[PDB]
Amino acid sequence: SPTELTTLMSCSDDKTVRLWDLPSNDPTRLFTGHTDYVRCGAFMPGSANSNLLVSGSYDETVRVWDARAPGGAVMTFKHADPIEDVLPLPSGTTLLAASGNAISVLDLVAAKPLRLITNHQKTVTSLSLASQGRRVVSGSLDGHVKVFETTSWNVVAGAKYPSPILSLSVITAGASHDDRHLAVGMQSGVLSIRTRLS
Amino acid sequence: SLVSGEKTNFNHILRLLNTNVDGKQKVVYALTQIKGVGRRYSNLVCKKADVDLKKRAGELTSEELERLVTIIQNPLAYKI
Amino acid sequence: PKWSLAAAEALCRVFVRLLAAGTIINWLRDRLSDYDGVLLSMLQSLAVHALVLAMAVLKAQAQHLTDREEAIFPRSFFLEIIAVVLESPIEHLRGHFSENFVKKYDDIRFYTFEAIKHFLTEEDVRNNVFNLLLSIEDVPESNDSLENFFIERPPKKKHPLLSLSQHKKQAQEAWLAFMHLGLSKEQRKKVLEVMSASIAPWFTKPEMLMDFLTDCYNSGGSVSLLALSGVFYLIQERNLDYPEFYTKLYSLLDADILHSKYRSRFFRLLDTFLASTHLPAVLVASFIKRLARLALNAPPSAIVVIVPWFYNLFKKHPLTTFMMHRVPRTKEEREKLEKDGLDDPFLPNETDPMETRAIDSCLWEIVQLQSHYHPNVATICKIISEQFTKQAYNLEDFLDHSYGSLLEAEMTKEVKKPPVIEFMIPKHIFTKAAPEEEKKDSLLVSLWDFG
Amino acid sequence: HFHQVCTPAMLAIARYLGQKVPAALSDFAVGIYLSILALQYQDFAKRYVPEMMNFLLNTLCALAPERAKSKLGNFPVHEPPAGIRIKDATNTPIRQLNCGDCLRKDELSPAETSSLQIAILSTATAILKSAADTWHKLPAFIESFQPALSVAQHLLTKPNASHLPSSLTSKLNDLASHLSRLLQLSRLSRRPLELHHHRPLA
Amino acid sequence: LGTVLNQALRTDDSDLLESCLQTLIIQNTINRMDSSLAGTLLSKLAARMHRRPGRAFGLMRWIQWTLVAHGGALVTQPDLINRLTELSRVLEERSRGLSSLLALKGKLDMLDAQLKYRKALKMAG
Repeated sequence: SPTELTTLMSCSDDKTVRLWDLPSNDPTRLFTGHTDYVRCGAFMPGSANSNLLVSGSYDETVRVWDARAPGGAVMTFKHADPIEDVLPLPSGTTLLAASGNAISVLDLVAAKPLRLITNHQKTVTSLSLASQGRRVVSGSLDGHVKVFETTSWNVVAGAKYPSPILSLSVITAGASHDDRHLAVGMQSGVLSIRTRLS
Repeated sequence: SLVSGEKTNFNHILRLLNTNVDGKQKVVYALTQIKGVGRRYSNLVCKKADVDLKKRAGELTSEELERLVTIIQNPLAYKI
Repeated sequence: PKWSLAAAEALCRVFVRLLAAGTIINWLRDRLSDYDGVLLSMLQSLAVHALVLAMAVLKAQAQHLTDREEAIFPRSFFLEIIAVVLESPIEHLRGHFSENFVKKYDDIRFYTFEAIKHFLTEEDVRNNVFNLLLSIEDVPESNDSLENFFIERPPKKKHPLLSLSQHKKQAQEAWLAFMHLGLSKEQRKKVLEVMSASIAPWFTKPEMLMDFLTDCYNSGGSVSLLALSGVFYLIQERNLDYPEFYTKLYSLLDADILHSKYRSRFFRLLDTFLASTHLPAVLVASFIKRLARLALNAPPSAIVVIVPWFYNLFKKHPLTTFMMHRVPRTKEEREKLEKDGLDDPFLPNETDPMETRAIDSCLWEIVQLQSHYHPNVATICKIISEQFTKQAYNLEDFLDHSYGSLLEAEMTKEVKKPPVIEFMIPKHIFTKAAPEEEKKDSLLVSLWDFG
Repeated sequence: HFHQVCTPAMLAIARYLGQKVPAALSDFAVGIYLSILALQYQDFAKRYVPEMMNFLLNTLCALAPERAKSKLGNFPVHEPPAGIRIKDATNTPIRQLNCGDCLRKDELSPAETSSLQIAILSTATAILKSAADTWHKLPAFIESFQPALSVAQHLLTKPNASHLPSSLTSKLNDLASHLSRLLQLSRLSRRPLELHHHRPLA
Repeated sequence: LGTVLNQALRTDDSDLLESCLQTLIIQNTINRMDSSLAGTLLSKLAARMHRRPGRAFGLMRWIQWTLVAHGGALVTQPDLINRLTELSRVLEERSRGLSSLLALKGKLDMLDAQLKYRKALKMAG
């Protein structure tokens, strides 16, 4: 959890996501509702969104739960593809679900999808936030990273790697969070770190 | 929706010279399981065959597995 | 004309001696241009030895028909040799050319490829060139793997005879000239068989093969079953993609695929297509349920391929193992299920495998295939029934089985351990009624009139 | 279970029965003969012959009054090349097969082909009757005999019943009602699989 | 090369686009190209022709066959005429300078004619 130090979440292979606390030997809460493999999930950052969880599954569903009522999902969005990646935006309002050959920005304030953005050929694997919470870098099985703006969501820049990439993150330096270097982990078994120093 | 699982089948029992049971442990802790092979002996075998101590058993190719089964037959042909 | 062959082997020795040694010189340079037609006519006789003469005269002409140190050997005369070799209806002439020189040397390979490109730019002859283009199976791995030349291993260090990209370039160009002329049906069904091991690794860029493969793969039939290996090689090497790959595989495995001959190559490809880690349980269950309802009409040499592959998939993906052990959790479901029987919720002839409801179905098809007539098929359909002890079943022990193997299985045993027979044999094996014995007739006899 | 002589004969019937797209009516006759022979092999040892199943449905569609249009089983449907299909001859009655129909005759009269084809269809209806009665067990009954009901209903259509006599219509409607009763029986008798109910070791 | 060109113009690749541009084949490629990527191809050809002047023949051949094949396919688009506008701009810049360049071509053709005449004399002498 981004705020508490002992709370963590788990999306397992069967149907479950569940909340654990580090001192206890039991999962504190259990959330079911998915029908296939659930394989990507995150907490929701925000002052108002203290305990909400998003996870997308391989059943082409993104579900966001309140942790106060362990019934079903609070909101559910059905896609067309097996949903590979999920990240919320740092304002806590919108959310990017990466499913197949397209990512999708969805609102959580009024439960309505904004926009489907298709700019990859093969299936997008991993999303990451960038420079100051302003630019989303997405990496696909096409060998492509592509960085989009967050206001209009246009393809601002991109690059191509010699292998289909599986994980991608730009990571930050320290105070004020200037991004140090971008690392891509590829199917070939290589971590390519590209460093920028200012 | 197609990532190569050409390496993900490794935690299975491998067969070798005498023992029919040799699973994944490491590369030098798997050599101790063969009878007559020691804990100080198993490190000498790995430094000749250019296999790394970091890898496991089962992370080796069909060529690299048999290179340790020739050199376990004749310890005199490779210098000692 | 054996004495003319003897005169030819003498005159070739004289020519290589005078070249390796060396108004007066114009007849000395007339000699070889007069001997060219002599060897051209001798290549249509035995021309097997005349080809050795024709490939020694090129070595001499390279070595000393110039003032430079560089051996420049005539592509035009080699092109005329190629034009008579690929036209002559002898098989052993082209056989000797392919085995003794082209599979052996590299200068002959490169200049043969560019001569073939010219000769094809300018139908029996088409079959001859195709049988020569299929002959070079091996592809060199690196620039230091060439390392044996017939004439003038170059000291240039950047020569097109020393760069592997130019050898591959002229191989690709010859193959593109042939495929621009256009190939016949059995030629295409040979190309798509031997593509991903021998054709596509000759290309610098296989991206025109991408359009050819996706056309002949979106067509349909058995040619897509052949083209799947090429499409997999071009997703593998240089990641061009197919749009909806798994729904195309789900539409590909269908009614009459299990009876084909290329199903061994197909299942060896499907074993890699369904070993991927990013497969949902619905998809990997759909590919089991359709290959079970298709195994209901499959050969006994196909069920032995299918069911250990089912076992490996059931070991990898445990959420699909509810197609073998499904318990009605609620007693209300028990009462409903005993009141009216359970209809199979699997939806056959559905387009997408993620929306086929193969999950919530069961493998009644396999538990019915347990009562197969063959004993080996009956005991291999029991690996789903018994226990999951072995960690994985390899498929190379179970593939390439056919009726020849299944029928030599009853041959390679003992002659006879002493078998049993059937006691109380009825005397009316063919009699139509037999009403005074009370034993009902053979249905063979009830439906066949013997008279 | 296993014999040294008996089941290789079953495999010989199998190799002739699963392969061999039929090229004439002689192949049809020999296939019907090996189908009833393999039924007699699999009587009171109630096993399953998938190649007998797909071959019989192949004959039943390949005698082809109109055409096999779409959705006729998961069995390999093949082509009748030389006009090997029934014509509009509804006045040649049913007959029983003889063994001389294991001989090829390119010079055969059409009035000699029609009685043979109606005979092959009638005896194949009888083989489906016997196979259903001996295989009303074996819980892929529905998934194996839904093509039988569907091809029988396909032969009971208006562009298909003109070329058939009333006797073939009677046989195929007996097939339809019998298979509908057996299919309702197997639907009410189908229970979900619980294979792995294992005794834990002590 | 149609599906490869479709992939390159649809995911904004450079390697696939350049390896299919460096190469009959061109006519089949543009005829099997999708209709919606034609303006993307026009812009990505105008960019390479501006950035590099030595590739003008092949790139004008590609633009020529694209405008032949997908003419009304660009008119059914019509709010995207700005790609044709940038193309007109690039070709106007390419055709800048022609009268003075013709004058200089004549001024050099006289020198080349005299040099070839003196070579024709020197070979016979």
